[PDB]
Amino acid sequence: PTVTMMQVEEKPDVTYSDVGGCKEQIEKLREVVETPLLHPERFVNLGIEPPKGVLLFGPPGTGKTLCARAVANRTDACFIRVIGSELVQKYVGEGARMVRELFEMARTKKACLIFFDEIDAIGGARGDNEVQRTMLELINQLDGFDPRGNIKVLMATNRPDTLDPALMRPGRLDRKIEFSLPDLEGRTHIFKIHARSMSVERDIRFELLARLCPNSTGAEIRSVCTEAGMFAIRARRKIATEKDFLEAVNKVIKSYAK
Amino acid sequence: PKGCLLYGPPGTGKTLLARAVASQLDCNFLKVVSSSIVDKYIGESARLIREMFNYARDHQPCIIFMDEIDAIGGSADREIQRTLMELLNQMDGFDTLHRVKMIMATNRPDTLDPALLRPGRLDRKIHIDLPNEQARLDILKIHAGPITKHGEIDYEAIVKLSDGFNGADLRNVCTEAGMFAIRADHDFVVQEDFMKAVRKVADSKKLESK
Amino acid sequence: YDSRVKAMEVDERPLDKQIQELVEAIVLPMNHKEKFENLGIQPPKGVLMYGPPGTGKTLLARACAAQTKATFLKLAGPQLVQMFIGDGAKLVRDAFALAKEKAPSIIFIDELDAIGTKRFDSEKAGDREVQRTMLELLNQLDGFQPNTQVKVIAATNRVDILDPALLRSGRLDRKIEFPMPNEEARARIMQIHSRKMNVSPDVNYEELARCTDDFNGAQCKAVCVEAGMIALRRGATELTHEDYMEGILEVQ
Repeated sequence: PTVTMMQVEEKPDVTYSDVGGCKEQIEKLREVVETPLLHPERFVNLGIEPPKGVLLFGPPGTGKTLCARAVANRTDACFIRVIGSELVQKYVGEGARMVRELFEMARTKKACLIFFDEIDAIGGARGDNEVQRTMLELINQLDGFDPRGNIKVLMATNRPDTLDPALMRPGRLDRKIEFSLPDLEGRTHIFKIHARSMSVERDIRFELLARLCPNSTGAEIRSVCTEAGMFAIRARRKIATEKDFLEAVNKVIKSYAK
Repeated sequence: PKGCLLYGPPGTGKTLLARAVASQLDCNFLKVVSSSIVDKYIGESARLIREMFNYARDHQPCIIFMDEIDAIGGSADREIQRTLMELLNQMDGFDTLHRVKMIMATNRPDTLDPALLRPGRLDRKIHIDLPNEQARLDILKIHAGPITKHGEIDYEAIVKLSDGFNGADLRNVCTEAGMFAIRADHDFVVQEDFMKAVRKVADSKKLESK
Repeated sequence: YDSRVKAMEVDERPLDKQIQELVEAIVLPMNHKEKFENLGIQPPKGVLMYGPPGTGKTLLARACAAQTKATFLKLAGPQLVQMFIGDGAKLVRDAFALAKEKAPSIIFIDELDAIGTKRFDSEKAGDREVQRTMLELLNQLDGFQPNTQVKVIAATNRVDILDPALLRSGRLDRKIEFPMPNEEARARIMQIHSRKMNVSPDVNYEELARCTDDFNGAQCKAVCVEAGMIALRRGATELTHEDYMEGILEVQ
């Protein structure tokens, strides 16, 4: 299927400081996604084992973007992500050799980090034996420390109605925290580090344009940062000013968010 | 003579004798499960019922045992009563049951289908409340062989001071007292621990005999 | 054939009133056959480790399997429920064929009362061929005298459903009830489960012992590992005393 060619993640993308308002949570997950790799001996000598991972669920918000951010901020070798929407397909039974070949490649990559996305597409046990084989074999191949029980555990889902993962997650998963939706003053850093594009006039206050766009996901504010330079170059100009596309901003959020 | 019923309200005994003869000769070796009748899926296993009985009538010797029938003799019920009608048409139909023999066993004789209790299907009825003490004394003598005991022996206290039990219960309590005697790493085993341990533990089995 | 049950788990290795009779009752029937042949005593096969929750029978029996050091085979309760048919002879004769021919292993199962329901209410239920599996279990453990081979360990989380025909040495014989032991015992097994890490030499065990109430052993290991989670980032390379009660008052 498309999960074999789409599974390998490359071509780095949006960077660390574009998090959606998460100030404490970015450390709660950075201490397990970045700190263990930067200091492997500090966690072996200072303790017994590095932390397992975190858990983000609830509201969608800017989900699926922060993990690609973790792929971008990788200092040694970008890890591989796994989606869940490709497991539930016709002619079941290939998921066994699939998880054994991707975990086999994980063993080929000196036990690299393996991210799992969209657990709700194979979750919610509540004729479903074909799904129980994939999700129970998956949890059997995650809680089971035989391949590796120390790399990473993280499930970025939208619906928390998964019965079996909710009772199996206390085994190896941890940090039952919420999604921490972006606040009003969170986007000012997205504008600060997104100002690395073509020369932007300093008259554009990042706090004003940041506070004049509520309920905007990370992909939405990324599309606004793209349409700023888009509508800034479409006029055959050389500088970007908020007075040139403020109507495009409050229109692209208001008329498209009514 | 084409059927028999063995219902013991206290403890067991039908599986002890059915295991004694079925383990001695049984005239064959083929056990039939008394719970895999209809299906787990849509009830189209008539080829499996007539196939199992097709082999039971194909082979000349055949003995069928059915244990724990009280659970199956109680839209979802129309197929149950329909299969009971199939049992009526296969036990009292146009087939002489002069060679095949079936034995039915249960736990509580309260819901044993009094419609199926008509003479002709289950002819012989035997109460195993007190089995004449012959199974108790016999199982105690065959279980008293390899275990070494002191010269002071009194089987009348164990056979008399224990009632409403079976061979498996008496061997689990006698071996329970044998483990209680092996905990004290002694070679010889007197019957004092048999009278007190089998008496008290036997009272715990009478209290926990639900 | 049927590797989902045949090759279930390829594993080699993972309260005194019940762990004494339990560990003894599982270790001495292995090697001490000499006294079993001198005194004619039969090795116990079935054991009923029931009782109220909050004890951790799965990890306690797993620790007993660590004390035996022999081969251990994992198996859950609802694993026998399969959409296919004929699972009694294939699964029972398969697992008992590999256990029959292979070396003496340890097979600990759990959640048996749910799959061992005799279907009181006969309105509608598919649990009939798992009852066939139970009748074949008692059939091969009752009608077979050469069954002195590898034992079968069972565990039930509740005694709401109990077959009265389970009175035999091969069947459930050792009815182990949970008397809810003292908290200091859980602080002792947890003390052994946490003695490997660097613990500061000042622990009274009274607060962290009393706080552990109706908590399984897996939850106690979640208190230890959970204490190691933030204890790794506390700066000090040695575990403190308030981290036990902080973990209990954090995830529990």
